Order: sequence, then structure tokens, then C-alpha cells
Amino acid sequence: MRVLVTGGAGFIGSHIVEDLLARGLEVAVLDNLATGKRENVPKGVPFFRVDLRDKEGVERAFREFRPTHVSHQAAQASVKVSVEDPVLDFEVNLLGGLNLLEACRQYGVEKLVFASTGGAIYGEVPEGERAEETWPPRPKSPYAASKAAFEHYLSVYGQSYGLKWVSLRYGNVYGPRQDPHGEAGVVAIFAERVLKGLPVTLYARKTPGDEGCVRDYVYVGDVAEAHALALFSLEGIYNVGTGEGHTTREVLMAVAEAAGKAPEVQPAPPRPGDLERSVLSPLKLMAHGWRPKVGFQEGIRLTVDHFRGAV
Ligand SMILES: NC(=O)c1ccc[n+]([C@@H]2O[C@H](COP(=O)([O-])OP(=O)(O)OC[C@H]3O[C@@H](n4cnc5c(N)ncnc54)[C@H](O)[C@@H]3O)[C@@H](O)[C@H]2O)c1
Repeated sequence: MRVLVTGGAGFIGSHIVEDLLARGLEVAVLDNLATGKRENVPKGVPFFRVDLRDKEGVERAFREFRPTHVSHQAAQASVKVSVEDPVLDFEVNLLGGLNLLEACRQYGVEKLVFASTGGAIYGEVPEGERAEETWPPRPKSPYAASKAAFEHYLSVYGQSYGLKWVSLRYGNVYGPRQDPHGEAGVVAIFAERVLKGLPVTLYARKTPGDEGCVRDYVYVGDVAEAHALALFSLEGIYNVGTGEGHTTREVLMAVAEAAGKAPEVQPAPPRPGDLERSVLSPLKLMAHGWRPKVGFQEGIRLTVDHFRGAV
């Protein structure tokens, strides 16, 4: 099996590359380094410094590497950026995505595994409930629209052309090598600021001083494992979440514990157009044997250590 990982120089992408290499697979990376780092790509892994919006460059990567499978992690992956720059989000996530699908058809790729988003696709998840894969998309931002739209394209490419596909709707993915810009960016923000002894802003869920918003935090190593399972054996839509929510206050407490510091917390009103609660139903994926191996406290500890370990 020869796997091309778009966005493989990025946070989730680099963990996927390492995971796949440890399963005897030939792996290549396609990445324009917009946010990814050349240093994240292991020695000996073919690296195509290519923008997915450059059809001729995508074609070159396919010709040179000859992938059998494609893992599509490359994206404009900041909700904020998408609201302030919907055209960039569209060009990268849809136009770039489509160039990739067209190369997949041309080269007879056997499966495309897509990084989708549970947080941005499902909308508000009521108390007591967990978003399930049959819930209808309720996109609120351009990022959500481009991800939802790309899933429609995967479905129509499967139906029309026979391209097999899986859409992994990730929860809030955190861990070593993450930046502060993705859906679980708060983990990096808190880790860096708590370590530096800077005040942290705790945005309210509804009232300044409350516990803050609820998300399904899933450790990046556990996401990489779900990705391998998906690649080998799955088709269709699967949530990749723990099925348990944590509040922003709980994240801060875990970061403080791991850093061994008592941070200065400053409450703020809710950030406008942020979800109060998102928790994903993990049942569909867990029926195929996947479970998080790394608990929340342990994962936060591992993330903090990574931020401590720079020079
Ligand atoms: N909490 C999360 O981090 C989260 C949650 C849900 C879904 N996702 C999705 O997972 C995937 C990976 O996210 P991440 O957190 O690792 O972010 P990331 O920015 O670290 O990784 C994305 C990679 O894509 C590359 N890239 C961006 N635009 C490109 C382009 N036009 N052509 C080629 N490469 C390009 C970047 O350089 C980067 O290395 C994304 O699709 C993202 O939307 C992330």
C-alpha cells in the first residue's frame, strides 16, 4: 500500500505519517507548508512541496509517488480564518480538494480518507446528547460549509465514479505539535501561557465565571489510530471523539496540574457565535474496535511536556 498524506507536515498529518510508517506502509507527504513544518516529515519520506490548488503540482506528486490510497488532511483549518477569509477557505478546502479527487480518479486510487470535523458540522448538541453520524450538517461558518460540501463531493464521487471514501469527523484534536489555530487551539494557548506565567482568558459559556464551553477533546495519537483503522477497513462517515465532554475550566485545570503552576484566570463574556456544547457519539467507530488509549489528564500532560521541551 502506498499512502499519500496531504497536509502530512501538519499537526494531525505528521502523527498519521508516523503511525502509518510503523505499519509497514510506503508513505509520502504533500504539503505547501502554510502551517506545517518541514521538520515534521521523517527522513526518507518523499515530500512534495505542492499547493493543492496547483493542479500541475498535484499531478506531478501522483506521477512520482503512484499512491494506492490518499489521506486528505490538508486544509485551511481555522474557523476564525474562514470567517475573515471565506475565499481562502473555499480555494483550499474545495478547489484544492477537487483537484485531489480528480487526480484520484485519474490514478485509480483505491480509497480517500478525509479529515472532516464533528464540531463544525453538527451544530449545538443538547445536554445529555451526543452527535451521531446520521444527524444533518448544520454549518455556521465558511470552514464548516467547505467541509460539509466536500463530504457531498465524496459521496457523489463514490456514487458516480466508484471512488471509495471515508469521512472522519474529528472532535477537538489536541497534542504535541499542535498550533493555537485549530479547533482545539485552546490547549496550546493555555499550555504556552500557563508555562510562561501569563494571565489566561476564560471565556464564559453563558455567564462570565461559569465553567466555559464543552467540547469532545480527543488525543492526536488516538486520532492517528482511528485513521489507520479507517484506511484499512472503513467506508462512509465516522465520528472520531471520546464521547465525553470537557469544559474549558477542566482543560485549564489539567494544564495547570501538568505545568505545576497556579495560573491567573481572567473571565470574559462568551465569544460570539461559539457553540455552548459539542460531544460526539463514538459508538459507530468503537464497534470496529477503536478506543482512546490516552486519557484526558495523560494527554494534556503529554501536550504540556511538548511545549515545555522547546528551547
Ligand atoms: N482540532 C483539530 O485540530 C481539528 C478538528 C477537526 C478537523 N480537523 C482537520 O484535520 C486536518 C488537519 O488539521 P491540523 O489541526 O493538523 O491543522 P494543520 O494546519 O497543522 O495541518 C494542515 C496541513 O495542511 C497544509 N496545507 C494547508 N493548505 C494547503 C494547501 N493549499 N495545499 C497543500 N497543503 C496545505 C498545512 O501546511 C498543514 O501542514 C484538517 O483538515 C482540519 O480541518 C482538525
